[PDB]
Amino acid sequence: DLPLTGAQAELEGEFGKKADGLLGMFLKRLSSQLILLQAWTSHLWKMFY
Amino acid sequence: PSLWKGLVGIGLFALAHAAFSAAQHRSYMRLTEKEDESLPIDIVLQTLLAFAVTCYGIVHIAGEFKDMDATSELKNKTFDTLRNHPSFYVFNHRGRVLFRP
Amino acid sequence: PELLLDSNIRLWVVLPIVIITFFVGMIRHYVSILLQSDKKLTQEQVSDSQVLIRSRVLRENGKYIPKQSFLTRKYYFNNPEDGFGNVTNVLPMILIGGWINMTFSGFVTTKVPFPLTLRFKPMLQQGIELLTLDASWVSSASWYFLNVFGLRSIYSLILGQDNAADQPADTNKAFKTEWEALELTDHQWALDDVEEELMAKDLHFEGMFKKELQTSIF
Amino acid sequence: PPFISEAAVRGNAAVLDYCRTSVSALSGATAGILGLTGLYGFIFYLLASVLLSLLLILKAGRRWNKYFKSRRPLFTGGLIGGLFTYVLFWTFLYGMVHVY
Repeated sequence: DLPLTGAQAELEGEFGKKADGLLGMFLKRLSSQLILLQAWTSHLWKMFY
Repeated sequence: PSLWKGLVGIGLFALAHAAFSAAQHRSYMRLTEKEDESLPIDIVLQTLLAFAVTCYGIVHIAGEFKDMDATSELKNKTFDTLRNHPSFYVFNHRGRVLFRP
Repeated sequence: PELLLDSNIRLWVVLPIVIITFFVGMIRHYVSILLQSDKKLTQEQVSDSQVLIRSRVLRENGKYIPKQSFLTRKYYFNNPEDGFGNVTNVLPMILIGGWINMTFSGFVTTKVPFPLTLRFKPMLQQGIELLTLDASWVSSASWYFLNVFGLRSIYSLILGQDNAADQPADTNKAFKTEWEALELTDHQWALDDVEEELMAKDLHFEGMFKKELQTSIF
Repeated sequence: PPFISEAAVRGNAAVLDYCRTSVSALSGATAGILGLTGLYGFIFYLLASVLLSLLLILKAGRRWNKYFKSRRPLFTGGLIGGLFTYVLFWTFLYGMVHVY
């Protein structure tokens, strides 16, 4: 089988990683949700270029 | 008043956000193939708090109880309103004369 | 877990079943209300029914009037008087079940979170053709039937009273029955010792002169 | 009370049914979200039920005898359909989240 995708194999290190106390993981999760929303908006922008 | 509707809406929104977060975390975890079964504590706290707040808010809008005693609402009823029969009204009196004869 | 599922099936097979069954139930309720019935009764029927209700009320509450009036009414009623639509309710359920089985069956839908026995397997896996698969995994038709059965309380809550789901003869006979039932009733006055009960304690004049006399409207 | 009005008791029953159904559905949803499974999750349901009853007391307060004859309907009222709604929502949300 082909090697695991680099964009996710290396994402494993930076995603789902313990950083700080109870005030950190939820902040980084909401930032990740914001950037995911930005990616979704970018994807639909090129629908009609 | 109307703040309970806002409270229950906020609780439902928080529960939905927690659901989306848990689904996203599970989807990410299944990619890395880690059998540690790591459930973050903050998500559990958030969903429990949202559930408790939503239940407390929704218990206050179901309505209000009423006394089962049949003689409870008649303590203020008076005979002035009991002798009026709408089906037997007659308009032959001095009210017509007094107002614009 | 054991199996790996496509997210597209979750996005496009799970929700439509719930939406369809919900709105089908709502439409069934509204249609049932639309053509519920149209009944007409003649004057004699309603008059006799009111007479029967009056006789029943007399029998039940004759203990609040003087005995002479009770027996005067009891002399009456004895000598002079007593003696002188669905096809749409059920068929659409089966039709929709068959249509869903036709146009949706063929893949695993979801899994219950509690262990079961082999007895559950023949019911929850109508469409699939596997042999050794566990009974927790369900097919589409079983999910549809489960969703149908698990919405009675939701319908009762979000909609008025209870609907959108499945579950006199002879005047002379009634006259004779009421005549026989009334004959064994005897007066028992309930005001024999009202005065002594009243005299036990002072009147409850508390919480009556609060607030203020009303001046005008609002 | 010598005289009882049916409308008040039917309204109280309707309010209790509304509360029970809504809390059962919400408890099933949150149990599904938490990912609990097996008889362990069942415990949560019972806990939720208790919570509901407690709040009802704060809704009834004192002089509860005016509204109800006894607290037994207030405690053990409607534990059949609520369980069905709970398990249905539990399965739905557990399939929606932890599966796939």
